[PDB]
Amino acid sequence: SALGKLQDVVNQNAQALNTLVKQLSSNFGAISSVLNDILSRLDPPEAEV
Amino acid sequence: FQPTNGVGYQPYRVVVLSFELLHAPATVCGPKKSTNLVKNKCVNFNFNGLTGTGVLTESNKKFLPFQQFGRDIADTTDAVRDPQTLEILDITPCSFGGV
Amino acid sequence: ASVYAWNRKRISNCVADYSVLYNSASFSTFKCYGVSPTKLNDLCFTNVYA
Amino acid sequence: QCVNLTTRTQLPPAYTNSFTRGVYYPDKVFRSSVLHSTQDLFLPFFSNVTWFHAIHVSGTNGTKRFDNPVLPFNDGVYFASTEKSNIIRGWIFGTTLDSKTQSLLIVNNATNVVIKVCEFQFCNDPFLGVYYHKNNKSWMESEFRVYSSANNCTFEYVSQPFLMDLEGKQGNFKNLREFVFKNIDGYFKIYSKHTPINLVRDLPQGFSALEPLVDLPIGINITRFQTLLALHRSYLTPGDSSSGWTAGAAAYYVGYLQPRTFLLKYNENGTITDAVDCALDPLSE
Ligand SMILES: *[C@@H]1O[C@H](CO)[C@@H](O)[C@H](O)[C@H]1NC(C)=O
Ligand SMILES: *[C@@H]1O[C@H](CO)[C@@H](O)[C@H](O)[C@H]1NC(C)=O
Ligand SMILES: *[C@@H]1O[C@H](CO)[C@@H](O)[C@H](O)[C@H]1NC(C)=O
Ligand SMILES: *[C@@H]1O[C@H](CO)[C@@H](O)[C@H](O)[C@H]1NC(C)=O
Ligand SMILES: *[C@@H]1O[C@H](CO)[C@@H](O)[C@H](O)[C@H]1NC(C)=O
Ligand SMILES: *[C@@H]1O[C@H](CO)[C@@H](O)[C@H](O)[C@H]1NC(C)=O
Ligand SMILES: *[C@@H]1O[C@H](CO)[C@@H](O)[C@H](O)[C@H]1NC(C)=O
Repeated sequence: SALGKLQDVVNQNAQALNTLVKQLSSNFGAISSVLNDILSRLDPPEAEV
Repeated sequence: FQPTNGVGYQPYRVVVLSFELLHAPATVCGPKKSTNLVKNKCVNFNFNGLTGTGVLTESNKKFLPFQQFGRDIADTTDAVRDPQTLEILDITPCSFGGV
Repeated sequence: ASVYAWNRKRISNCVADYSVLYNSASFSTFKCYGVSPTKLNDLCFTNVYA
Repeated sequence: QCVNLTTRTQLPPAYTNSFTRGVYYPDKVFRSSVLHSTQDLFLPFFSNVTWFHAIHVSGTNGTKRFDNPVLPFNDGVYFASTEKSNIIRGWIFGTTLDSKTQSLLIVNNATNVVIKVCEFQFCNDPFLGVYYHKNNKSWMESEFRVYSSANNCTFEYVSQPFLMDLEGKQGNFKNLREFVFKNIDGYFKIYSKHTPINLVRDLPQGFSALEPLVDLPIGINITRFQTLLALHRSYLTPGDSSSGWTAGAAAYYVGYLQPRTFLLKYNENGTITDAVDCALDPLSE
C-alpha cells in the first residue's frame, strides 16, 4: 500500500468506464432499452419517441 | 357398405382436426430452418432469439452442461453455444476505428 | 370409430409438420376454415384435437 | 382405496436452523470470476425451518410419528430430505385436492417417474405401500392408494424404468437431496442436487449450488402441497389396513423462499463456490 494514488486513478477510470457501459441498459422513461425491438414491436411514432 | 352402390354411398373417413389457444404456454408448433455455419466473418447471427454483429471465432471457454449463453464483467454477449453441435463460439466485433 | 362414438386424439408436446398433409395425393377434401394452411409453419398452438 | 390411518399421537414439531443453504443458479448465463449481484427468490440465511419427524423406535410407546401435513405454497419450498431407505418417494402438488382443480402429480414409483397432471380425488392421508416377505426377502411396492378417481387430463411425462435399492438399511443417513420448487409465469421450474452425508441429526453446514432440472409448462395455481412418504408394512406389525403399519426412519426439511438480494461469486469455471446475503448483518450489507 505505497503507490496509492497511481492505483486510485486507474480504479476511478475503470469505474467511470464501467458506469458509462452500464448506462446503456436503462429505460430512461421508455418501454425498453433495445432499439430494434422498440422499432419492430411498436408503431412508428411511439418508436421514434 | 355394400360394394355395389354409387359414389354417394361409400365410406368417407373424415378428420376433424381443430386448433385452439389456451392460457398455458404453447408446446406444439411448426418446424424451423437453419443456415450454414459461416465463421471468421462479421455477419448477423440469430441462434435462439438474440441478435448482434461480429465474427464467430472458436474459443476455449468451457460452459456448463445446462448453460447456453455467456457474458463478462460488462454484462454483454460474448460467447453463445451453437444449438446443433456442442461447440462454444466467441463473439467479438470486427475492425472499427478512425482514419 | 363410429359416427356416434367419435374418439378424440388430443396430442401435444410435439413438432407438427403440416407440410405432409396438403402435399399428398390421397385425400378428397382439404377445405380449411380460416387457418392459412400454407402459413401453419409459423403459428404455435397449445392442443391439437383430432 | 382411501384409508384413514390410526395410532398416531400428536407432538409439537421442532425447528432446525439452515446454515447457508438454498442458493441456486438464477439463469443460464456464463460468468467467470465475476462478483455478480442478482435479486430473486432465495432462502434467508440463519433462518430456522420446520423439522418433520418420521421414525418408529421401540422406545416410542405407540406414538408412530408419521407426519405429512398439507403445507402451504406461497412462493417456494426448499425441500431437503436426509433419507437412507428411499422414504420420500414423490409429491402431490396441487391447488384444491378435491377433484375440482388439476394437481401436479410427481411420483417416482417402483418402475420410473410419472409426472402426471390430471384432476384426481386425493384421500386424507396419501402414502405408498411396500410389503416385506419372510420367504424370499424381497421388498415389493404393492399399495398405490394415492388417488381414487381420474378425469380429463393434460400434458403428462414418463421416463425409462429402473430399480432402486428398497432395503431397510441400519445406521446413520447417507444421502442428501435438495430441491427448489418455484412456479412463475406458468413455469414450474425444479432444481435438484445430490450430495453425500454422514450425519444422524439436524441439517449440517455447507454450501451447494442447485442446478435446473426440469421446466414443465403446466400453468397451474398451486398454493398448497403435501408430501408422499412410504411405510414398511411387514410380518412384524399385525392388524389390518388401518393399524399395523411401520414408518421406517427418515426426515425432510421444508422452507419458504422470500424476495431478497444476494451477492453471488462465480468461479473460474462457472460454478458458484460461495455467496453472501444483503441483510443478515451490517457486515453482510
Ligand atoms: C443434428 O444433426 C446433425 C446432422 O444432421 C448432427 O451432426 C448433430 O449432432 C445433430 N444435433 C443434435 C443435438 O443431435
Ligand atoms: C376419513 O375421515 C374423513 C373425515 O373424518 C372422511 O371424510 C373420510 O371419508 C374418511 N375416510 C374413509 C376411507 O372413510
Ligand atoms: C423458529 O421459527 C419460528 C417461525 O414460525 C419462530 O418461532 C422463530 O423464528 C424460530 N424459533 C426458534 C426458537 O428458533
Ligand atoms: C409404476 O407406474 C407405472 C406408470 O403408471 C405403471 O405402469 C407401473 O405398473 C407402476 N408400478 C408399480 C409397481 O405399481
Ligand atoms: C416372494 O414371496 C411372496 C410371498 O407369497 C410372493 O407373493 C412373491 O410372488 C414372491 N416373489 C418372488 C420373486 O418369488
Ligand atoms: C376437463 O373437464 C372439465 C369438466 O368437464 C372442464 O371444465 C375442463 O375445461 C376440461 N379441460 C381441462 C381441465 O383441461
Ligand atoms: C476448473 O476446470 C479446470 C479444467 O478441468 C480444472 O483443472 C480446475 O481444477 C477447475 N477448478 C475448480 C474445480 O475449482
